[PDB]
Amino acid sequence: DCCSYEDRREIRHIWDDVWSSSFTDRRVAIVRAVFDDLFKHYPTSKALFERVKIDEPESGEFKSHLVRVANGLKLLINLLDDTLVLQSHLGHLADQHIQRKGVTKEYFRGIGEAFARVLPQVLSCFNVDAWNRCFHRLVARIAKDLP
Amino acid sequence: DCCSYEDRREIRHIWDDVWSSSFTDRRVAIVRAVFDDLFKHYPTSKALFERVKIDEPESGEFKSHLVRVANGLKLLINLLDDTLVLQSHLGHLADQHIQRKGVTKEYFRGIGEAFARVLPQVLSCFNVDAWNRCFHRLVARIAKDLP
Amino acid sequence: DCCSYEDRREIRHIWDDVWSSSFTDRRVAIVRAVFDDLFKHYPTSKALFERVKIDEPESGEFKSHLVRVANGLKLLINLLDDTLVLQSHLGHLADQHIQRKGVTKEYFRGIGEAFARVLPQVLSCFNVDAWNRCFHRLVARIAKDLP
Amino acid sequence: ECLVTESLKVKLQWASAFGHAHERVAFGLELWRDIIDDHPEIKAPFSRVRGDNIYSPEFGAHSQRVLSGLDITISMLDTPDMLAAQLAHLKVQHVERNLKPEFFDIFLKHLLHVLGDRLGTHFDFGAWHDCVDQIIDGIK
Amino acid sequence: ECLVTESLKVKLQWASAFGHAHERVAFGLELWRDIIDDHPEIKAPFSRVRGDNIYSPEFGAHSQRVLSGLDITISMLDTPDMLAAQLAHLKVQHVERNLKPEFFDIFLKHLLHVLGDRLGTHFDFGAWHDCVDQIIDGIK
Amino acid sequence: ECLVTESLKVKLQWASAFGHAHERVAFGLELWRDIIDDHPEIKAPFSRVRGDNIYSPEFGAHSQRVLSGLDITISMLDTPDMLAAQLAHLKVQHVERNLKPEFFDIFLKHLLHVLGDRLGTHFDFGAWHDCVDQIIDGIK
Amino acid sequence: HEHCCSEEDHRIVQKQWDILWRDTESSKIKIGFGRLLLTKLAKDIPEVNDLFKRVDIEHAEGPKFSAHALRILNGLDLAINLLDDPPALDAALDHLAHQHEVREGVQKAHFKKFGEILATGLPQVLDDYDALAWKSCLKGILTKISSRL
Amino acid sequence: HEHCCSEEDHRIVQKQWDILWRDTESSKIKIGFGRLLLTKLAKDIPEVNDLFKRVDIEHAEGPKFSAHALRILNGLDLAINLLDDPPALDAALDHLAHQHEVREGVQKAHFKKFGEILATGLPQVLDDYDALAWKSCLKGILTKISSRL
Amino acid sequence: HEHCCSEEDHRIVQKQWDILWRDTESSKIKIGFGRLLLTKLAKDIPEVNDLFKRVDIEHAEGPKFSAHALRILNGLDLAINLLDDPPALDAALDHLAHQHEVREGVQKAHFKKFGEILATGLPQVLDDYDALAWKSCLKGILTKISSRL
Amino acid sequence: KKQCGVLEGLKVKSEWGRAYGSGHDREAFSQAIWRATFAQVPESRSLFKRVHGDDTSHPAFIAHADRVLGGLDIAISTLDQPATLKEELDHLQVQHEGRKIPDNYFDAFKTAILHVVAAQLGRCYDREAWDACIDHIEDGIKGHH
Amino acid sequence: KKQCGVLEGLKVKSEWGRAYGSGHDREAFSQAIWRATFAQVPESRSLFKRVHGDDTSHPAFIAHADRVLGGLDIAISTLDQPATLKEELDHLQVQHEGRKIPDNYFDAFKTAILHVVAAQLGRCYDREAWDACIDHIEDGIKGHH
Amino acid sequence: KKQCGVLEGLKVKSEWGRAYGSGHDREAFSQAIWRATFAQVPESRSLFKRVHGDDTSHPAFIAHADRVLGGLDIAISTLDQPATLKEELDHLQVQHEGRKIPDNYFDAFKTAILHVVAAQLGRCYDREAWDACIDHIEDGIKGHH
Ligand code: HEM
Ligand code: HEM
Ligand code: HEM
Ligand code: HEM
Ligand code: HEM
Ligand code: HEM
Ligand code: HEM
Repeated sequence: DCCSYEDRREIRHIWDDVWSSSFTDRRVAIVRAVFDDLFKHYPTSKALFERVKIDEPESGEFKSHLVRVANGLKLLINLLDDTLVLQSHLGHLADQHIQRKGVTKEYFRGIGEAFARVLPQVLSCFNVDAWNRCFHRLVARIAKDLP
Repeated sequence: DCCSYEDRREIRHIWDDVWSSSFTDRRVAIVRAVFDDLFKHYPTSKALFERVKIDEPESGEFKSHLVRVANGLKLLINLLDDTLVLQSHLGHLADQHIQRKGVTKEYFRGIGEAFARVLPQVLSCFNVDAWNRCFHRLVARIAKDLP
Repeated sequence: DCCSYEDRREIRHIWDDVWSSSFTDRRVAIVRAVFDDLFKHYPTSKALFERVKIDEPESGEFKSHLVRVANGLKLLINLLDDTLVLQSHLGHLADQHIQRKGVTKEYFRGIGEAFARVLPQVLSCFNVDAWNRCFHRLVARIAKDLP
Repeated sequence: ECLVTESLKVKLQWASAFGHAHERVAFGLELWRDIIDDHPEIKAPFSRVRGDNIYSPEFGAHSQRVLSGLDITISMLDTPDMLAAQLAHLKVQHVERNLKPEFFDIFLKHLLHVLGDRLGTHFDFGAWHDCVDQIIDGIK
Repeated sequence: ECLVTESLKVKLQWASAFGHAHERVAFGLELWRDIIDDHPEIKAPFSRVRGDNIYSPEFGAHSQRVLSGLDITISMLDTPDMLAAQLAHLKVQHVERNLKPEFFDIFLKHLLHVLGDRLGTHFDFGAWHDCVDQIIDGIK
Repeated sequence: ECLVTESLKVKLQWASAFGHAHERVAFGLELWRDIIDDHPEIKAPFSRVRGDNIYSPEFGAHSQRVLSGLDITISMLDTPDMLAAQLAHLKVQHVERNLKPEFFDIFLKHLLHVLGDRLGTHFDFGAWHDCVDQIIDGIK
Repeated sequence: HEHCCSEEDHRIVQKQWDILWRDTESSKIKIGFGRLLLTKLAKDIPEVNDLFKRVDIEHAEGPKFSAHALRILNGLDLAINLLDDPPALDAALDHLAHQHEVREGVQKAHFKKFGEILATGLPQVLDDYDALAWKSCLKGILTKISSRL
Repeated sequence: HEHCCSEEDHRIVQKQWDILWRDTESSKIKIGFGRLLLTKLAKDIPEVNDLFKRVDIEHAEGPKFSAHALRILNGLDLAINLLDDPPALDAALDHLAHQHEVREGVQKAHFKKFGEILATGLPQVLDDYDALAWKSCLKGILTKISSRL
Repeated sequence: HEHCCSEEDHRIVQKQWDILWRDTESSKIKIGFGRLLLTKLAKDIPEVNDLFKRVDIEHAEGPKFSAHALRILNGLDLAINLLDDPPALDAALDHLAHQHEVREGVQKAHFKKFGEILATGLPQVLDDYDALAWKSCLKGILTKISSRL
Repeated sequence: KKQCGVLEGLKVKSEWGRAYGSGHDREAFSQAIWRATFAQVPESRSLFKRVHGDDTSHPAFIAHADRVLGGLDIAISTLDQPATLKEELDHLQVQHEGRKIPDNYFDAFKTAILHVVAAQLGRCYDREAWDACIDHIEDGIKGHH
Repeated sequence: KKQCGVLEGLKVKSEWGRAYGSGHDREAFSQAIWRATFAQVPESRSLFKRVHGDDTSHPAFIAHADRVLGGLDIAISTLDQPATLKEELDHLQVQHEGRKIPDNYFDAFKTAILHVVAAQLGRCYDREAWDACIDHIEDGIKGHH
Repeated sequence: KKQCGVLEGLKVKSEWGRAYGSGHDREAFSQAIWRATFAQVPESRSLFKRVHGDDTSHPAFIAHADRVLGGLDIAISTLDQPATLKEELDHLQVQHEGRKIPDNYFDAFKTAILHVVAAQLGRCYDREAWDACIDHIEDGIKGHH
């Protein structure tokens, strides 16, 4: 259950296919689906997003937030090969979430389940196992002091 | 009668052989021969070159004029692969000749005929057809507003 | 007895093996052995090194003197392919030795013999002939005005 | 003023120049080195991210965070609703720090310079300038 | 003072550093970017040729005209009669613009620097400096 | 303050960046071109070694001597007795020349810059800075 | 005339064109670019706005004109993608010619203007652009589409 | 757990480790680095000083502790060089495990700290360091050596 | 084989010399360089001016001296181009040897000076110059031509 | 078995992108689909006499086949933009109304698309997602349920 | 015939560096030495029963063999640091004292080392230098003259 | 058929450069010309007895042939410098006056040069320009019309 070098390389290939275009449509919609999944399984999490306007899901402030998450994840994937920079940034992402009261270890487990349910729907020949292994390793660090 | 990509490439190889040495002798002599041809077929054109001293054809002012023409042509050839720069520069060369009252389309037809007669005498395996296509295209733009 | 291009290239290969680590231990010991050899064959030369404290052979000022010689030789080897720089620098090295009265052509012959006898003991497959040929050429110049 | 073709040009050119994993890292470092070289005062606000050592993993992370930010804004040049919100968000992150607005101009001079090296003579300076200028104004 | 060996050296080294089609275009751009980076006043006289955007085709055309000009003078280093005439001609073309004579000095400084990059340690700085200096003086 | 790990990092990284035959010559030229470009006063003390022409064999020789000297000190970072003696020896060789102590700071600034180019994002800036700073101080 | 949109010419065009679809939101690019081209055409020749009444050019951002923008962009894409098969291309350009023939008001002058607008706009999006190759290839395509007008 | 210190993981570790012996004065490097690690270990857990009384940690620079610094570094070098041969590795780590088992005071807590010190230290000497691959591989090794504790 | 103007030596010399004739106005280069060399020779050893009276060194730029400069330069070109064929080189250098032998005044000392002038001037035209290879190859050639003096 | 929702529309767009290709690959891709259709419903061939359907290598048939995939391309590319898609599908429906095309044929064509795409991408394709999305596109061209 | 002095210690250090290798090469090297030892004194094998000496491919034996070369490595690497070498050789001596290892064996071992190294390095090795330095290392392990 | 004018001299200078080559190619080239000469006028061979004309592989003969092409190289290179050419041609004429060389021989030599050059460059040469310029050069060596 450790994120191997092979896993990390496997994820790099996968990632080229979800994160295509330099337009936002694809990366708004996937992350939107991931969150819909999150809110379906942990509905109390929906309240953490009022400041970015979930109440107006097509608002632009909400869509830009979706893109920020997308790019955040894209940053993480593109760091899977610079492990010391990764280690450092992971701490930064952790501090951003610690500073949002209500964000818990459970919700991060839930976003994990959301990605594993959704990603296989956007691309085929997806190696969900490698993905989960690395995603859990990333989430482990981000959520270390959250609950 | 368009100047194809193959033609432009053909002209590059041709041009390596005429435009050798970083000495002026060869490029003084070829261009001198081109103009002798022009003057033989369009004698009234000779009157346009008094300021650069045709009257003293070994003068240095006239020889430098011949090199400027040589290098102008060298510039055009070396722009055959940078078509937007080429397009812009071509107008510049046009303006220099429009400010010379007396320069006509007919004379540019003549210099074309002169190159076609002279080049095949300075190098063998010369593709005169490819040369003519491209040289006409160049001259067409240079002499657009000349007549 | 000229230093050929093949000899110079041979010496480069040799040199990678004597001049390893970026620690001084190895390049202290080899040059110390070279000097021990010199002092055995030309004992009066030993008096030229009182300023760098031979009397205290482990002093650090003497050990650093040994490294300066080591690096001076490394300098020469690494110039064997920049012959004009080499020529210039060789004079510089000559001038440094001319300013030490007592340094003779004979002692420089001796250091050549010392290297020839010592290098084969620190590495096998050492081309002593190629080494001597080039070392003699280098020495010839360093000691031109010494005697 | 960044019209349709220029935004499109910037996106396409950014795709090449940005690169991927470690290609990003080297880009970001080269940029900040150029900037801090030209203007040592800029290290002061980077106190928390080790601006004194741009080769450290802490600054490497900040650098990556920045390029990822540039990347969001470039991908949003054609969606004004989102661009407005995102630029607002970025401004918030810069606004309580003694940042002279001209720091961002220096940032642009150097971004264009480094992008110039990467893309060469094909570099659409006109487009980049118009386009990124807008992103800078929204943060500045 | 450019003797016979030096002019020959410059001719030869120029042949390599100059290059051909696109290699010339990239050389020229790198040159002017360096110059205008170091002295932004120099954009002012380049107003008619888009000096504000050296990546434009208008300025690329101007750039190419300059290198082709340098080419003429380098190739005339051994014919004083022709060189005198060409330098006079180039001077006419520069004389009515508010060009400070030091502009050409800055030009030479950067020409030598960019040439250095292309040619490396083999670059005959002495020969170049002597040789092009005379050219610069004839136009200055 | 160069601990054991840092001196070792510098040793290892020097081995790569330094190179061998002609690689060193190119390194030295790039370094001194950068320095002298930035601070043309530094040519004055180089009167005897043709500082006016860094591409000359005379300056190349000087340049090689310098790098070889740097090499000696780097290889001595772990032997204080030797380092002390060597730095004293080097100081003797600079003391009687009108060298502002800041010359060595400029040298360092450019050394770390060129080293950064050669080594990339792996350059242990912190280790180098610490380690060579000490060397600089001993000669300064 | 074998030197007009030659073998290498059309190969250059196809390579340079392909570059626009490196990424997956090609529709976005097609619509933006096509919309820009026709909008510019309507600006320079006002009568064109009437010609595109059926497709609601009045609301260039609307679904109607978006679909149209795609249809035209895919038309040009079709021609470019068939440049390496002259007889198939001719069949396709003939079909396009008929499609423009049955439209009243559409004239050869419009196709000349479009070609200019097109030669200007392509380099603004493609950072690799052989003006000469594109010009000869676009002319052949534009002429065949407007021969029936 | 075939993804903990995987094939490529240990191959990365071996390649990166190897760079440290690019040169011949490896003993100098081994002694320096080994001494540093254990010195740091004792600093953090003072009881460790007693554990190394026999190897004269008191005079870290002395020939006694120097030899020991080499013994441990080669111990770690042995494990790394056997990563590509799991059963041989296990035999090797089991042997080390006994050697520490027979030392009173040495505990798992010590090996956890050492792992940390080692993770911090390695990148200070290797300019190419996969933190993830080293972490998983070092854990496997450190755990096997400390199980009999 | 054998270390003086060795195999690689003469190959370095030939490659480096060849650079001079990259361009077609090689007469211009041969005349300029040869004139420079002999002129410098006469400057250093004034008696040399007398040796070249028959070729009008008095008018260095003249057609007489020019032809001669081509002649010597082609003589040196001949030797260099025969370096990869030692016995043909010897025949050529021996022929040159005879030709100088029949000129009274021409002496070994002149050829030693020429070698120095040649060593100084060559790097001034060639930006790639192995001083060691040229030195040994030039020496063999100059010695052979001047042996009959 | 699956509806052409957001995620399946997404996947089909990408996979279509990868399979569609350009130049000679695209011509081959177009022919492979029409041959697969004809193999399943040889009756349909008679519909394409005007466009030389008798010979799938004929340049007029290549043009027609590229034109078809041109239209399909628009539809797939706008799966995530329903208003634009509806507009395109209406345009296609108008071009097909009057022609006697039984469901039987749209059905074979869909099977062909899926068969050729599956070959084009090997494993990396989702058949149910393609099936749902081609269905949705064909519904709009038929005008039928 | 030659003493383990500065120069010969320096040589052996380099040549060991080159022969020793890593990973699979090191395992093979480790094995080659023991097999040559056993080929010369098959008697000695009985001492290694606790470490599967009967089978030189057994993992437990590889570990042992690598462990041996591990000790040899420390010794060779500190030939130039007498005090450290002494401390290492004493540690080893303590681990061999008690065992019945006749000179006969150390002698065969030395011959194996030299044999396998000469193979690894071809020409580029000095038999006399190695012989001296291995002798010197072995004296400290035996404790005997 | 054509005179050695400015343009023909220009062409011959370039084609000579390309055909002349260097190193082993130049030797082979030198020999090809002399063999072609001898094949055409075998009588002429006897003139070269002092320089081993009986064996064209002999080093003394190569040297001689390289020497001849060296003279020709000077002449061709200065076709554009009449004053210099004349001076070279006079030098050569002095070296040939005395020797009994019939026009017949200069004639075969010219044919041989043209023949070998034609082969060296394949299509890319102008026989009429070469013929004219070699004639011009030979007129100065003969001293005859
Ligand atoms: C292959 C040869 C040699 C090299 C590369 C060499 C190199 C050097 C170098 C780099 C220095 C330091 C100069 C400075 O920075 O002050 C030096 C100093 C010196 N060398 Fe040599 N050397 C060589 C042979 C000799 C020989 C044969 C002798 C005579 C026995 C000699 C006697 C000295 C002396 C007396 C000093 C000055 C010591 C002092 O007072 O600091 N060297 N040498
Ligand atoms: C490079 C060129 C062009 C291509 C490839 C092209 C292609 C097309 C295509 C594929 C259609 C839709 C046909 C259909 O399926 O019904 C179309 C429609 C049309 N085109 Fe073009 N076209 C081009 C240039 C122009 C220009 C210059 C005009 C200007 C008068 C023009 C005017 C129209 C009009 C008026 C329609 C009908 C719009 C409607 O009501 O649906 N086209 N064109
Ligand atoms: C990565 C890990 C380690 C390796 C590879 C390692 C290896 C070794 C080796 C090869 C020896 C010498 C065995 C012999 O007698 O021949 C040794 C001894 C020892 N080790 Fe470790 N060790 C490691 C970590 C530690 C740690 C974390 C501790 C802290 C409690 C430790 C405490 C000792 C002690 C106390 C001795 C005995 C020292 C003595 O000779 O008195 N080791 N170890
Ligand atoms: C590397 C060297 C040299 C080469 C290859 C060389 C070659 C030649 C050649 C090919 C000729 C013309 C032979 C003929 O066709 O009659 C010549 C003539 C001559 N050379 Fe040299 N030469 C060399 C160096 C010198 C030097 C150093 C001297 C100075 C003493 C010298 C003095 C002469 C003289 C006096 C003539 C006769 C000039 C005349 O025609 O009156 N040469 N040499
Ligand atoms: C899902 C798919 C389909 C798409 C996207 C599609 C698209 C098209 C397009 C773009 C045209 C050309 C319109 C024009 O420019 O004139 C076309 C024509 C046509 N289609 Fe389809 N079509 C589809 C399915 C079918 C099926 C299943 C059939 C019957 C087997 C069919 C029969 C025809 C016929 C007969 C023509 C006219 C050919 C001609 O010009 O003579 N289509 N279709
Ligand atoms: C030059 C040589 C030698 C070196 C450097 C050497 C080194 C070692 C080392 C490092 C160990 C493992 C210590 C431990 O962790 O338990 C070892 C164990 C041993 N050695 Fe040696 N040794 C050498 C020669 C020999 C010879 C010649 C023999 C007799 C044939 C021998 C017999 C043993 C035995 C029997 C063991 C114990 C195996 C076991 O654990 O069951 N050694 N030696
Ligand atoms: C276009 C033509 C020719 C050129 C450029 C030419 C040039 C030369 C040159 C440069 C030499 C050497 C002078 C020296 O250094 O001693 C030479 C020698 C000679 N040439 Fe020619 N030559 C030409 C044609 C001929 C022809 C056609 C013949 C008669 C078949 C001929 C017969 C000789 C002989 C007999 C020698 C002297 C051989 C010896 O040294 O024993 N040449 N020529």
